[PDB]
Amino acid sequence: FEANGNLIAPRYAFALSRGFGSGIITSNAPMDECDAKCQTPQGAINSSLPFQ
Amino acid sequence: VLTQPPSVSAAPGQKVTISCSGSSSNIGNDYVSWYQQLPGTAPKLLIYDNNKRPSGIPDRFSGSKSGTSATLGITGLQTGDEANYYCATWDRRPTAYVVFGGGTKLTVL
Amino acid sequence: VQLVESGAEVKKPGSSVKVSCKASGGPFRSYAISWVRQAPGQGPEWMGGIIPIFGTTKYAPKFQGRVTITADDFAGTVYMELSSLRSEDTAMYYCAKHMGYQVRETMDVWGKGTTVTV
Ligand SMILES: *[C@@H]1O[C@H](CO)[C@@H](O)[C@H](O)[C@H]1NC(C)=O
Repeated sequence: FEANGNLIAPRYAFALSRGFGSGIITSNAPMDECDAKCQTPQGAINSSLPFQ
Repeated sequence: VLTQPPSVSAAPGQKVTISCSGSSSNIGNDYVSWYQQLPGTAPKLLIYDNNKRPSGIPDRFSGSKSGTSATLGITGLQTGDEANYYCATWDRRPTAYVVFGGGTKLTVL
Repeated sequence: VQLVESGAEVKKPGSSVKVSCKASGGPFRSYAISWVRQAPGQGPEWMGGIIPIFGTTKYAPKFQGRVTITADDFAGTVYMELSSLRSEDTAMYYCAKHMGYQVRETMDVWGKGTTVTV
C-alpha cells in the first residue's frame, strides 16, 4: 500500500478454509436444538422419501 | 416344547445321532430345522425342510424325521464339530410361534 | 445380505429400550424379519417378527404385551422396543432373516447381536 491521503487502512484480515456443502440462506424461522440431515428456509426435513 | 438329550459324546471319525421328541402339534404336523451354535457366534443353519442342506454345508450332515421324533446325523467327526445343536419348529394351535429345542452339547474325544 | 444391529445398552429396571437392525441391499425386502434373544447359559428364545408388504406383525405369548416391532422401508430399518425391564432381560439380541415373506422356523442369515444389561 502506498498513499499520501484519503486511505482507510486495513486492520484485520481473515485466513480462509474451504469446504463443500455450505451456503447462505435467508429465513425467518427460529433456532432450536434439533439435529437433522436436510435444512430448508422453512424448516428441517427428517425423511428418506425420493421427492419433496 | 422339543426335548433332546442334554449331552452326547463320541470319538473322532465316528457317527453320532441326536434326537428330539416333541408332540403331534409341533413336530407331528410341521417341518423341523437344525441349527449349530459355536461359542461366541450366532447360530448357523444346518438342515431345513427336514432333509435339505444349504449351500456350503458338507455332505456328512444329514437329517430325518419319523412320526414324532426327528434325528440329526453327523459322520466323520472332527475337532471343530464340537458345539451346541438346536432343533426348531413352527408350533401352531392356540397362537403359532417358533419353538426351539432344549439344546444338546456334542463333546469329542 | 448383511444385518447390522445398534450398539450396546445399559438400562435400569422399569425402563424401556429400543434397538434397530439395518439390512444391506435395496431398501425394500421380499423376506420377513424376526428378533431372537439368548441369555448366558441358556438357549435362544423367539420374540416376534414382521412381514413385508402386508405389514403384519407376530409376537410370542411370553413377550406379548411388552414388545413392539416396527419397520421403516425407505431406509431399510427394523425397530424393536421393549418396556418394563427386569433383571432377567439381560441377554444378547439378534435380528434374523427368513427365505420367504412368511415367518417360519427356518432362518438362514443372522446378525452379530447386541447386549442389553439391566
Ligand atoms: C431426526 O431424526 C434423528 C434420528 O434419530 C433424530 O436424532 C433427530 O432428533 C430428528 N430431528 C427432528 C427435527 O425430528
